Amino acid sequence: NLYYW
Amino acid sequence: SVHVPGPHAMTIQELVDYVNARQKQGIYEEYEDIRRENPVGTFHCSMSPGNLEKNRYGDVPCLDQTRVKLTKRQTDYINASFMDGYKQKNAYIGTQGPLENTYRDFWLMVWEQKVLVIVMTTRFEEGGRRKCGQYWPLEKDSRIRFGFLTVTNLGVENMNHYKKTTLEIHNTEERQKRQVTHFQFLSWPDYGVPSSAASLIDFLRVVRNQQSLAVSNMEPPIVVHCSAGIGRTGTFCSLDICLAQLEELGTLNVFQTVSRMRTQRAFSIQTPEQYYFCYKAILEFAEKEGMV
Repeated sequence: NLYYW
Repeated sequence: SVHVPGPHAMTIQELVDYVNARQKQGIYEEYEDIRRENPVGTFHCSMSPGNLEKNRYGDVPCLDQTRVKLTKRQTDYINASFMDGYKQKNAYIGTQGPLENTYRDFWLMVWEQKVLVIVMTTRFEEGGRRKCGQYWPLEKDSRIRFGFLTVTNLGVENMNHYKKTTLEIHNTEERQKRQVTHFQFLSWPDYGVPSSAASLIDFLRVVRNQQSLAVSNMEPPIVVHCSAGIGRTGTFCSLDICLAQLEELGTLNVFQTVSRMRTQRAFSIQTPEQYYFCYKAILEFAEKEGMV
C-alpha cells in the first residue's frame, strides 16, 4: 500500500 | 493463554493513580519502552518469494511462530496471527485487510478455523488511498465464489458507527453451510483513535454478544482486521482483554497485555496515541460505571 508507517 | 492476571495486576483505583502519576507523556514513554523490546520470533515465511505479494505492506510481516497456516490449498501463507485473549487460547486471529489476490486465502482461513464473527475496523479507502479490498458481497442477495467456498450476503443492518452483515459460507465440496457475522466499524481511521471511547466499547459488547450467541447455536477465534491488522487491531483486542479481566477479577494491566500481545501479533498498537487511548478508554468506562 505500500508501507504502513 | 499468555494473558493471565500475574504478576502486577492493578485495581481500577490503582490504575487512576498510575495514570495520574505518569500523565500523557509518561504513558507515551511507556509505549516507547514497549516498542523497544526486541520481537520474540522470526518473519521468514512472510518474507519468502511467493508470499511477498500476499502482504499488503512491505513493513508489516507476521510472526512465523503464531501464524495461521492454510491447509486445503498456492502456499500455506496468509498474513494472519493467532492471538490469545483473557484466559482463552486463540481468542482472535489478527490479520491485514485482504488483497484481491488473498480474498480466497482469507475465506479458506475463515472456513478452516471455524470462524463465526469477523471484525473490520477500517473503511476501504481513507484519505485517498486503498486500505482494504472488497472481499465480501456488499449487497443483500449478492454472492461470490471463492473456489469451493461460496459466500452469500443475507442482509445488512446499518448502525450509528458500524454496519452488521450476515453472511452464509457454503462449502460446495463438503456440502456444508455456516453463517458468519461481519461487523464493519466505520469511524476509526488508520494511525488514529475512535471519535469516541463509548462507541467502541458499545461496539465491543455487540461483537461479544454475537460471538456468544453464535457459539451457543453451534471456541472459534474472532477474526479482527484493519488495513495492516496491527494498529487498530491491537488496540481493539488489548481493550477487550483488559475489560474482560476488569470485569472478572477487578484488575488489569495494560503494559502486560500489550507486551504479551506483541509476541503474538507482532507490532500490535502502532502509535502512542493508540496506547494512551487504551488507558483512557478503560478509565472513562470505569467513571461511567461508577467506579470513579
